[PDB]
Amino acid sequence: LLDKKWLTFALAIYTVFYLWVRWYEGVYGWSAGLDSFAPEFETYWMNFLYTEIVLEIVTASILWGYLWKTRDRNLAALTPREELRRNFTHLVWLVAYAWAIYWGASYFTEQDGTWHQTIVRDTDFTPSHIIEFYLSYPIYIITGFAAFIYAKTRLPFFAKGISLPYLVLVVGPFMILPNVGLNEWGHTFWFMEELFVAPLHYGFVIFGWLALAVMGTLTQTFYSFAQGGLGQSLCE
Amino acid sequence: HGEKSQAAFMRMRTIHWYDLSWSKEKVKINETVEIKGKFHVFEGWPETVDEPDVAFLNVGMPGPVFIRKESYIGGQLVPRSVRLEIGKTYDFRVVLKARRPGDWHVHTMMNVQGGGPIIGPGKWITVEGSMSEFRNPVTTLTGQTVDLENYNEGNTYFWHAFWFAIGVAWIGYWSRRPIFIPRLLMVDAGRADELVSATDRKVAMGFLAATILIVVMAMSSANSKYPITIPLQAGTMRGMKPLELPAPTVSVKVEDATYRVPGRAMRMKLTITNHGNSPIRLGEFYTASVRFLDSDVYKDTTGYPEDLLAEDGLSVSDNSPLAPGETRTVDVTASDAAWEVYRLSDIIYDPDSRFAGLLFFFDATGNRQVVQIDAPLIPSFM
Amino acid sequence: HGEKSQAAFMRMRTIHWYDLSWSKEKVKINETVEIKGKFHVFEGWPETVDEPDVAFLNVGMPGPVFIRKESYIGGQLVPRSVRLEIGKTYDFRVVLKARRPGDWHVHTMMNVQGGGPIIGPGKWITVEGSMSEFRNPVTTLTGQTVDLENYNEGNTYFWHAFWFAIGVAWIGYWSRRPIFIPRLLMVDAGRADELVSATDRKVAMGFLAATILIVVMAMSSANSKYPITIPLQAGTMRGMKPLELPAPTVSVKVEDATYRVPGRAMRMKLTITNHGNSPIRLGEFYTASVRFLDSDVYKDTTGYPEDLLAEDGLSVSDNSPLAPGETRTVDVTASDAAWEVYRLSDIIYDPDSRFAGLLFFFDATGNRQVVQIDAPLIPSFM
Ligand SMILES: CCCCCCCCCCCC(=O)OC[C@H](COP(=O)(O)OCC[N+](C)(C)C)OC(=O)CCCCCCCCCCC
Ligand SMILES: CCCCCCCCCCCC(=O)OC[C@H](COP(=O)(O)OCC[N+](C)(C)C)OC(=O)CCCCCCCCCCC
Ligand SMILES: CCCCCCCCCCCC(=O)OC[C@H](COP(=O)(O)OCC[N+](C)(C)C)OC(=O)CCCCCCCCCCC
Ligand SMILES: CCCCCCCCCC(=O)OC[C@H](COP(=O)(O)OCC[N+](C)(C)C)OC(=O)CCCCCCCCC
Ligand SMILES: CCCCCCCCCC(=O)OC[C@H](COP(=O)(O)OCC[N+](C)(C)C)OC(=O)CCCCCCCCC
Ligand SMILES: CCCCCC(=O)OC[C@H](COP(=O)(O)OCC[N+](C)(C)C)OC(=O)CCCCC
Ligand SMILES: CCCCCC(=O)OC[C@H](COP(=O)(O)OCC[N+](C)(C)C)OC(=O)CCCCC
Ligand SMILES: CCCCCCCCCC
Ligand SMILES: CCCCCCCCCC
Ligand SMILES: CCCCCCCCCC
Ligand SMILES: [Cu+2]
Ligand SMILES: [Cu+2]
Ligand SMILES: [Cu+2]
Ligand SMILES: [Cu+2]
Ligand SMILES: [Cu+2]
Repeated sequence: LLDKKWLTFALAIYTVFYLWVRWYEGVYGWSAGLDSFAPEFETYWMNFLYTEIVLEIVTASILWGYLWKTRDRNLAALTPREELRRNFTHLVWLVAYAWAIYWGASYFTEQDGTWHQTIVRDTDFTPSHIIEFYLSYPIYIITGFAAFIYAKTRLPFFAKGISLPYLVLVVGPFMILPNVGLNEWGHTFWFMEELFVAPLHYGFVIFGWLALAVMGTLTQTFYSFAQGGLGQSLCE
Repeated sequence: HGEKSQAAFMRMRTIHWYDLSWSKEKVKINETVEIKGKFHVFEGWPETVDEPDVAFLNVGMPGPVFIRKESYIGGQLVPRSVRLEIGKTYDFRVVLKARRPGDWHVHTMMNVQGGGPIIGPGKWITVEGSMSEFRNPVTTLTGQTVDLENYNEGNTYFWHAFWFAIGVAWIGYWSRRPIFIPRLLMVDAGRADELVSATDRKVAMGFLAATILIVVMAMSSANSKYPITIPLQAGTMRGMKPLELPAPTVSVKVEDATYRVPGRAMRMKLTITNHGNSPIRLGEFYTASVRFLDSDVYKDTTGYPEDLLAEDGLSVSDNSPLAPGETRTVDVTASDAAWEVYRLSDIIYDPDSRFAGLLFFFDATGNRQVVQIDAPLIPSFM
Repeated sequence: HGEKSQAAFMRMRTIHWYDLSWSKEKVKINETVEIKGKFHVFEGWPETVDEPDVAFLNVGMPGPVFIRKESYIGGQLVPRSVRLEIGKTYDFRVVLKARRPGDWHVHTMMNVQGGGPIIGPGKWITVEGSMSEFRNPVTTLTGQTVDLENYNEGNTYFWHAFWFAIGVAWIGYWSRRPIFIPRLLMVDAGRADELVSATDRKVAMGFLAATILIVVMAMSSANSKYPITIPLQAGTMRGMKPLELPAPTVSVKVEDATYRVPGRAMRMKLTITNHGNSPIRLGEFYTASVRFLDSDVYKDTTGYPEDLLAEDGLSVSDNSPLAPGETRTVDVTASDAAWEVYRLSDIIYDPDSRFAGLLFFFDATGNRQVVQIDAPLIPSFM
């Protein structure tokens, strides 16, 4: 069996959900979403923010708790074939993390630039912001934490210790979410011009750099793949 | 749509827009709508806002639903940032061409280099038609007419696709062979020196030479075509001509100003001294995009936005005609739902509880006088 | 010699020099030459140049071939930086004393704190004699006359040579023994503790004590001699007195201005309104150190530099006398080889294609009027 169709679902769920989110923000961007003090803004974007925050907290708790509770206690008695299957599942988790990272840190971040570059921002919770920081970021944080936990709890290579590159790849992009405080503080106070290259934005950049730890993470996963079932063929 | 969130005192004391007019309220695609009016730069410019040494006359709108055909300060076109003087009154004119159908809230705004957006009154303008009918023709000094909607789009797409294809070809050339794990094992276990061998080096040399040669040839071709080019035209424009307004014949001294918390009314006591030779009457109080009118004295006919217009929102304790030379003190109340809708009541949250505004005084013959008032605004709770 | 490289529009709209005069064209060593004139700070000061809050009246020259004896703005000496006001006209006077023989291109220039050099017209001045004959005497408040060419030179040489000799003595004392490789081997192989032993420590203590004592004694001696000293005198000088020019009786409105690319001519259409009570005629157009003259109206007699002077470079379509109260529109062409020699045609490369200049209008009796014009400058290619 080895690599199964969980990868198709991993791609499709993010693609479909974010396409629907884009449709929603295209429909309610203007017209209930321009005026932050209008009653329709509360029903179409503040309610969205509340619901998405509650659902993200619940989903993160449930997913992480399930992954930690179903952790493999007897990692020693794991056959190489099962280890290969678990390595493929972890690679599917990493693919989902990469897809979510794309959707969060490229699509909704830059689309955000457009939003701000076109309208006068009315609040810290613009309909679009709600989408980026309160969805395009918690979703990829949840996916990254889940992938890290799966590696630690199913892969003997990633067990017996916390991998530094994986921890950086998982936590650095997470630090972008608390960095939103610097974004707000340095939008309203510091810097009144809508410039995407203003220093109030270097907190997003610095912690975006930590995603480069995916390189060490991926060579670690390559070594984990090539533990018992490394071949032969490769180097033979 | 971006105001009602800015600080009430900052909206009150930055820039006062008046004599605003709109040529049309409903337009077709490609039809032009003109916005005219005057703005006065308040003398008590807040220290937190940089002085309007570098300011841009902008339009508040949800993206290019209109295109700014022209914009004027004084009588001269202002496509760049301009320098404004504190205390001066300028007249402006913005010409917009409809591009996208719908109902749009169009604001005239002034962006200041170190203070952010100063949004004036916004008016709903209806656009009907189809976006596909929109044209933005322009004639260059080289004698060709192009449509700015799609000019150079094909060339941009072609060049970007070409370079993306070159990069993808490089990556795929290296990706035909196995990529990650066997190459990693070969590099780790002993010297590799086997995964990069001729003609890989020849292919890379070809890629490098072709890239440099194609860049040079494309630049030369883009220089032979379009032989006449100019850099981007930028730079703040000085010498904006302000309006030479006559000195007002009305002097007003604000003796305290209060507003109820909570409430929708603002109360102030004014000592009005009438100079000149005509009986005056208080007709309007404009504070921040909100016009409180005394309907018995003046009526608005310029189609001011209804949510910003208080037809009878200005009540004067004694608004009888003020004979020349006579001085009297009256209690003026400006009350309207706009005071709470546009969050002018939220000056209680502000770190500077001072207001500014314009009082419009009208005589019998109809000629009007504009006087500016500013004073601390004291909340009242009991 | 540093202009013709600066941006054409920046040379056009910073500072306009006019009424320039030179006392002499050829001088001897120690002889004085005086440069006089007026400069007007343009109202449309470019935003890329900091406002002339801190400005210095300098001389453009290849090193001290002259010494600046005196310099005045208004009527007062300006050895320090000064504050200038935008839109004001100031008169200046620089006194130069010849120091080095040769043919020198002397410019009057204004350095602005945050904008760099603004170079005015330059004139060739011949210096004859020998540099050895140059003297720069000055009398101090302590009652001694010194020559600034060689004053303190001996003392400076002596002290520098003394301290250099002390350092060389230290180095040579340590360099008598073998230096690099045996000492390195001794330090590496085992503890060294043998290459620095008494009386080396005694010699170092002597060097340190002698250095401190000599510094203290020299400072005390240099305080007993020259007991009266003052710090360097610095600081921007405010309150420069501008010229109180009468309000011009001529108003000019520029209706478009064009220049051919390539070409040596600039064309503009002006609407001239003559107020006052005398028939006026356009005699000069000054744009950037270049004077385009209508020879039928005015002739230059102040010895203006020939390469900057267009004697008949100004052609007016109808330069008949303009009766008072009369308004007419004429086509004015300023054409000369200077327009290309001084790269005023390179405004096509500039990111701000706007020009500024001065128009000089002369009546029958000879009294002149100065009016300032500024407008966009549109290139024409076909
Ligand atoms: C990592 C964990 C992430 C957790 C957060 C998830 C956020 C989900 C959206 C919040 C909506 C909100 O809050 O708003 C509630 C909205 C407000 O729209 P309405 O006014 O009712 O109009 C009618 C509804 N339309 C405008 C959508 C037609 O209505 C709803 O009930 C519909 C929400 C549907 C969400 C599920 C579909 C997603 C695409 C399919 C692939 C997954
Ligand atoms: C241990 C080390 C930690 C130190 C960090 C503490 C935060 C500093 C707070 C500054 C307050 C101050 O000092 O003054 C506040 C000054 C006062 O200026 P103003 O006159 O109001 O200007 C008016 C201009 N407005 C209207 C736009 C404000 O506003 C500033 O210029 C803010 C400068 C930015 C400093 C924050 C940079 C954070 C770096 C983030 C990159 C990851
Ligand atoms: C070894 C490398 C050294 C780095 C050099 C840093 C000094 C540059 C700052 C100059 C300030 C300035 O002048 O600002 C320039 C304009 C501000 O425009 P304005 O508002 O018109 O400024 C008017 C008032 N000024 C000009 C006096 C300030 O944009 C900026 O804010 C600077 C953007 C910097 C982008 C480049 C940094 C890339 C980030 C990489 C790390 C994540
Ligand atoms: C609406 C939310 C639905 C999330 C569904 C989560 C599925 C449960 C997670 C999980 O444990 O594994 C699911 C799959 C297949 O891996 P499994 O083998 O089921 O995982 C345990 C491994 N073990 C069987 C050897 C013990 O592993 C995967 O690759 C699933 C990837 C799912 C993409 C991540 C979605 C997260 C959105 C916030
Ligand atoms: C918010 C920012 C995160 C800060 C980063 C700190 C975490 C980084 C290191 C890390 O993840 O290790 C914690 C464990 C991995 O196992 P260990 O750290 O070895 O310890 C396991 C026992 N423990 C679950 C109680 C911790 O991983 C887990 O066990 C997590 C799953 C259990 C938590 C589920 C409950 C959370 C619901 C919200
Ligand atoms: C790899 C990222 C793909 C992002 C594509 C996207 O944002 O799609 C939205 C956009 C919306 O434009 P349109 O297709 O005209 O449909 C408009 C519907 N709304 C306004 C809700 C977006 O176009 C599509 O939906 C095309 C489907 C692409 C599938 C990968
Ligand atoms: C890594 C490079 C960081 C350079 C910082 C920078 O460009 O700051 C520009 C800003 C100059 O402000 P300015 O660009 O004039 O802002 C104009 C808009 N307002 C006045 C509203 C802020 O300077 C500061 O306020 C100090 C920045 C500290 C960085 C750790
Ligand atoms: C207004 C001048 C701002 C200068 C900022 C310097 C940033 C340097 C970062 C090391
Ligand atoms: C090393 C490659 C240098 C290429 C220079 C090309 C110059 C062409 C002038 C138009
Ligand atoms: C440790 C050496 C300190 C020297 C001080 C000398 C003071 C002299 C006063 C004129
Ligand atoms: Cu931001
Ligand atoms: Cu609006
Ligand atoms: Cu005002
Ligand atoms: Cu020279
Ligand atoms: Cu001038």
